[PDB]
Amino acid sequence: STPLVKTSVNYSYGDYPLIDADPHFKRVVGYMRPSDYGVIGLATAALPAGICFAEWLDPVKGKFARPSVKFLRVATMLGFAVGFGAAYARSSLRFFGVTENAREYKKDEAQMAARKAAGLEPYGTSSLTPELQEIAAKNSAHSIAGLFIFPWFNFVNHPYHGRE
Amino acid sequence: MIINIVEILIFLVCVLFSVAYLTVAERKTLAYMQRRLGPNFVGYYGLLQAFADAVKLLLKEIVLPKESNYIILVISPLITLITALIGWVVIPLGPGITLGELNLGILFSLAIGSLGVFGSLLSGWSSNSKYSLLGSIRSTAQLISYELILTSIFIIIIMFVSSLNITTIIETQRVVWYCIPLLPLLLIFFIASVAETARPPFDLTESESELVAGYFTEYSGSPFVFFFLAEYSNIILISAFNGYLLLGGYLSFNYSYLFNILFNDYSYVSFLFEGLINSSAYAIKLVFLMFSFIWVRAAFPRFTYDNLINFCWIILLPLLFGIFLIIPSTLYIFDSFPTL
Amino acid sequence: MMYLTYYFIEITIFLAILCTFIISAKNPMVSILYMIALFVIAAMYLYLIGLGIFSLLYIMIYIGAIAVLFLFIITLLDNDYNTIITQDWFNIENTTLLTTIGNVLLTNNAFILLVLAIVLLLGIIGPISITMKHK
Amino acid sequence: MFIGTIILVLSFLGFVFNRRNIILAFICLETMLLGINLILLRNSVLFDDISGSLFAIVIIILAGVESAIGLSLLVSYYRLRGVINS
Amino acid sequence: INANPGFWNGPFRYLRWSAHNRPHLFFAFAIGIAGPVAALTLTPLRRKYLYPDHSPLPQSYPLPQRAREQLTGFDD
Amino acid sequence: MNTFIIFIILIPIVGFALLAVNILLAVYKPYNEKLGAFECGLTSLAFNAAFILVAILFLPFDLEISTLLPYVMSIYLVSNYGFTIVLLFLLILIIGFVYEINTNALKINTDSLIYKL
Amino acid sequence: AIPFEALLPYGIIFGLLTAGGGAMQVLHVYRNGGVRDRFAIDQWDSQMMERDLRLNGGQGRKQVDQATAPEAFKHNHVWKSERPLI
Amino acid sequence: RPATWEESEEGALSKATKYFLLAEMFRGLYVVLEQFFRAPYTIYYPFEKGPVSPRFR
Amino acid sequence: PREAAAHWVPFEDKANMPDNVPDVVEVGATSAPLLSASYFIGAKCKPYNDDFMLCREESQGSGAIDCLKEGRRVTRCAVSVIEDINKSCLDEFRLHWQCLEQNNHQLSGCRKAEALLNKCVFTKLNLEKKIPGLRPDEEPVFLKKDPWIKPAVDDFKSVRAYAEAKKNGTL
Repeated sequence: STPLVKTSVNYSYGDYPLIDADPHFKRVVGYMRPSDYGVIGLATAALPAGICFAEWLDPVKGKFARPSVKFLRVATMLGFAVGFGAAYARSSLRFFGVTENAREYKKDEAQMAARKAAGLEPYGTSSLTPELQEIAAKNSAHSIAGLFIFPWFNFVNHPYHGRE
Repeated sequence: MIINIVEILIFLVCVLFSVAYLTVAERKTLAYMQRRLGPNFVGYYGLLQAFADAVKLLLKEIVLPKESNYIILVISPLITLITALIGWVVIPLGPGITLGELNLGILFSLAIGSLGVFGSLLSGWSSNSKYSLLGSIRSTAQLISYELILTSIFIIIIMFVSSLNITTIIETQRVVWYCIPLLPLLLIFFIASVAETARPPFDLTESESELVAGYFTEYSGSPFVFFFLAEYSNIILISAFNGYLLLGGYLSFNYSYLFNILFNDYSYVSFLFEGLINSSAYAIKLVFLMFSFIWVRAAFPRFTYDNLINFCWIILLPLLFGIFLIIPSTLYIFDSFPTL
Repeated sequence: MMYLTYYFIEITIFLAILCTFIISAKNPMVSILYMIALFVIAAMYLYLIGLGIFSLLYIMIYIGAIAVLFLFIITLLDNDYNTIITQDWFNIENTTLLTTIGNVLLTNNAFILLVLAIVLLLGIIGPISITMKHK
Repeated sequence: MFIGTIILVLSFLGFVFNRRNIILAFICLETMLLGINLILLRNSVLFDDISGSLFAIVIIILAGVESAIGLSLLVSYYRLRGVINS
Repeated sequence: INANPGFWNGPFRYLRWSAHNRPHLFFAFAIGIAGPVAALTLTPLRRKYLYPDHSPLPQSYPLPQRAREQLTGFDD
Repeated sequence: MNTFIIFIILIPIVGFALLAVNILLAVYKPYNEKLGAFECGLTSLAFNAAFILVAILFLPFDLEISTLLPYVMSIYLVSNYGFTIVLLFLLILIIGFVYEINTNALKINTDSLIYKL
Repeated sequence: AIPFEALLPYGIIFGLLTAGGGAMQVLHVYRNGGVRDRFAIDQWDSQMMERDLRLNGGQGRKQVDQATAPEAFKHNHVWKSERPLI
Repeated sequence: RPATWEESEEGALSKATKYFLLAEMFRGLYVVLEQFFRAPYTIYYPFEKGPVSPRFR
Repeated sequence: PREAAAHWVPFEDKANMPDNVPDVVEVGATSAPLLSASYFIGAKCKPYNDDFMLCREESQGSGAIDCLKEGRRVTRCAVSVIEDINKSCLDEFRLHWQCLEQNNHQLSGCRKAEALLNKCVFTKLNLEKKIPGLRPDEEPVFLKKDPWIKPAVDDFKSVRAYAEAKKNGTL
């Protein structure tokens, strides 16, 4: 888990301290707040509510009819996807130090200290070679910026997290 | 230079005569499956039958129909024969024992195979007999569709070896033949090699009952010889592809103990004996495959065009993509990605 | 003998000029056959410059698929110095052009690969969308 | 650089001054892509660099899909008219 | 006679219908999906119990990460 | 001049030699009735979309299959990373294959009798 | 019974391929000078074989295991003069 | 009335085994192969002759 | 560096070393003996090889002309170990490298001769063959018994010598 390339240390993406430049998927989902789950629930409700209200405004075939169950099931599925994307983005933004991150900062400090006590790597051990770890890092770093276009995540236990 | 010449003549003579005698073997085997005898009169036990047909066809007039592009009609069989024979340059009969020892041997096989649809695609345009045109379009469709299956099985096998040298692929099979872990893949390669060769049951391309004769309706004399020769040479060559991809090529058994008993040092006798063992193993595998082509011809009725297209694109291709997913998954699970 | 391999590059160039017979062909077929000849000349030149694997890929794809489609459809429709070649031993692996292409395409440029997947997805959806009449 | 350049320019002139047929047009497109790629690959070799060959592979694939889509467009165009008089 | 019962109406009945009436598609999908799920679910079990992953092979000369220690021996 | 190139050169020479033997030895007597095209013995064009479609869809699928050659030649070097990437690539292509299946792309009197009494 | 006349052509093919491969083994060994062939050889192997040619006097694949190289090894080094890839 | 799929005695897995492994096709191939080891019917004209009766014309 | 392309001629330079450069002996073994002796060369000359490579790195581009001295050191160490093998274990060394010549240079095809050569070199030169980077759980393949992968023909002379050594008790 020794870095092959030099990274910035505690760089400020925003007004708040940096927790992790490229957080692991498990951390980003693990640090999610109840508000983020509220966001997921709101998207999941909103998308089929959206289709129903759209049918109310301008019926597809002149006469109002409630959208079929196939479309509503679709609606729930895609709405959950949008909600999860939004919530993941919120949590990652907390990690970069762009939104308020006091709770997440403390939880990270505690978790890292415990891991160090256990003798483990701060960011885990990877089944990849270091070159593939640098390549995975350069592929996943700040990939949340393209949330609108494509989904990309960090699934690799690499050491380039931008901390000390 | 001299040694190169002698090797090429030996190999070329063996291949040409093996193709010539495959026709006789087909007639005789079908005959005995039909309770009859087949050729046993032209030459002792009918062993000169193929040369009799050859000589006759070389003495036959060439007819060039009025609306035909005569150049294309004469050259299309010629190119299909050339590619069918060029395909043999990479087939090994022992470790490194081949005319062309290419590190891109597999890629060469696939490319020269992909050059095999041009005879069908061109003859229909050259003949201008309408029966030939229908046969030509339907054949081009069928052949490309099943070439996909063949290429996909090639890829699945290279997933285990990570090499495009044919000898290496064969050598990796001393541990086990690849037809043991991938028996279903071997069945599909046979069903697809039958179709790619245009043999019964999948003979829709030149089926006498739906279309008189086929794309060759207008081919007399040496052009007919060329289509005939290319067809049987391709049968043997695709049986060869099957052999080294899945049946372990020239590997039969571990004869180290036996050689240590027989010999006490390296000698031309022992090198020859080893060469004969490897070549015999590979040739017996080829013989079983050719027999299976003839067997399937004897046993089944033809498909229709719709039927075979449906087969390839709805039953076979989904299974092959599923295997594309499941082979690297098993390699990953057990940490056995093969090295270069 | 030595002048043969020396001028081999210049011969492929000349045959390519000559084959580009494609424009002047009376019959479009004939034009497509001459296109195939041009592709074989291209494969010859590729081997000469050291890229034989590309010669084989070109034979596989452009002749094996693209020329086949062309024919299918039209049957249906009405610097004098010399370079020093030096050896060194720093390469212990058997890494060739294909392996390196796989390496970079699947790791350094996985994104290009997935976008190519979308492009091939387009190459499937589009033809169905415009050549088939639903219902 | 030489064979590729000449294929490109001759295919371009064939395309532009085509007054014979549309198939000639398709073929000039394909052969232009060929010449581009040959120039690219020679440069790749001279630099001992893999980026050139990577882009060559991508061109190959995109020319494949472009040919597929173009022939589909031509077929859809033919379906209405029955004949290509160019 | 037999007809598609709709996946969304009943999952297991639709799966049974598919396995009886479209075996090619059903088993193509089964074989395809068994791969990645088995990867994700079973690879850690293999690592934990059967055997760990192998040690990486060298790709280039392993350069020492240290300074030259001069040297004495096999000289002029 | 190794065996490879000599064999490659030799094959077309053999083809041309057989052709020349046929031309030299066989008689050649064309006449109008013989030159006619054979259609069951006596003198004498719309197609379906699936004909077009098999050919056209061959090219993308061929490209998909041949795009895995770099992968299988570099499987070990790309490790569990490239593995995942090629799974995603394959699944994306499988989606297009599903579209093809469900649209039935390559595939080519039940009224009752009612009397007004 | 087993129809031997049906097996005669198979036997002919089998003997032909077997003899052809055996003769090819002997010719390859004779060309190699009494050792088996080298297959699947990478750049490293080609360079090692060239160095071997420099060491054993141009006698093909002959091997020498003397610790110290003859004098001519220092002067028979070869670089390759490659024509401009135009 | 013809039976539906749900009222079938055989499990889907057995039917799929027969479907994918071509059971009856292998039975046909075996029947064909059995003929290969039987005495053929041919006679060697003009050295042998088929049956002829007094009434022949 | 890439291999040569369409037309190339090999050319030989007839000049001598510049006389300021100290002369050095060159290794005379060919590919099979070198591959046979590689593990012992590494075991003995590791510090000198490492120093040579570190010099080449630190020179940052002028490696050829700044790293001649410890290059001479490397070649001298290699020649020394090869001479020791030629003096102490010649017959087994020949067994091993002729076996390699017969088996396309695959060490998997010469385990029997390699066992004899390894024992001889360990006893008479105090060099051990070892594969770096394996954990204690992983087993060196050349020490493995009953391998999946075996040669086509076990070499005759090597088999005879191995059985003889098994009788004598040396192996």
